[PDB]
Amino acid sequence: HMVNSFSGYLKLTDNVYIKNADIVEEAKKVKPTVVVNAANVYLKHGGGVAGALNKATNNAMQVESDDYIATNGPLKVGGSCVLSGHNLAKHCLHVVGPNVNKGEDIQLLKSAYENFNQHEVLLAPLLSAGIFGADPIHSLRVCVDTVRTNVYLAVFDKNLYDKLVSSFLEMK
Repeated sequence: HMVNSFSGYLKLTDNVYIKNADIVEEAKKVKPTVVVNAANVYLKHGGGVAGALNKATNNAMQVESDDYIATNGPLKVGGSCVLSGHNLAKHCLHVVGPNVNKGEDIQLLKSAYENFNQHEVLLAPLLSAGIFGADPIHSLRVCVDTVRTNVYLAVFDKNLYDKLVSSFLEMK
C-alpha cells in the first residue's frame, strides 16, 4: 500500500515538480491519491491525456463519467469534479481548461488550476496544452503562479519537456 511515491522529478518551485514521463506510467508506479485528467465539459475521454487515462482504466473512467454527466450535467469551463482513480489512483480530478481554439477566455486557465489547491498532492498534466491550443509555457506559468499544494507534472514529449525546463530555469 505504497502511496504518492514520486522520484526523478525536477523541483521548479517549493511546491511544483516536473518530469519527462507518460502520466499513465507515472500513475501505475506512484499510486497517487490524485491524478488529474485534462477533461472537456462532457467528460468524453476521446483523445490526448483523457483518452490515455480512460484506456488504461479499461474504459471504467468513461462508464463512470457518463453516469456523472447523466446525473449532474456538464462541467463549467474552469470547473472540476472528483471521481474514482480506478486502477491508476485513489481519485481522478477531472479539470476543464479553456479551449483557446474556440476563443474561450485564457483567464479560465487560472480557475482550472485553482481546483488543484483542494488536494495536498497531485499527479497532473499541463491543462489546455493539448488540442485546446494554449501555449504549454503559458500553462506551466499559470500552474506555478496559482497552485500552492504539491503538484508533480508529467510531460510525455522530450522536446516539449526540454523547452519548458529551459524557458523556466533561464528567466525566474
